Amino acid sequence: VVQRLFQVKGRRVVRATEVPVSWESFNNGDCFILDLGNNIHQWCGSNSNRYERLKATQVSKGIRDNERSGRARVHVSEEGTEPEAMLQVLGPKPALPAGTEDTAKEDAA
Ligand SMILES: [Ca+2]
Repeated sequence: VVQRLFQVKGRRVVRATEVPVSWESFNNGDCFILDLGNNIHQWCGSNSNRYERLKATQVSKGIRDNERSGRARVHVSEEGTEPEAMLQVLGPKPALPAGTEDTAKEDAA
């Protein structure tokens, strides 16, 4: 059973990092990829930036094309439009926190 969650965060340096499969991983300032195998859920918070939304597409389509040999379908959603399939895995959505600053220019990135 494939269930993975990626946090997609940054501005000039955007990274996708695997995090625990939980609503507690989400915030409204980043994008998240909930990978369910033959379906990949691309979710972006209201305060996600354009570079995160772009990279979320690259990651979801890269899983689809490179890991799943094109077989999977990517579905785009946002807060309040989550597909039933997402809620079946994560449970009902709680109130979500804000993100943190994306730029960390002096820190190893
Ligand atoms: Ca962000």
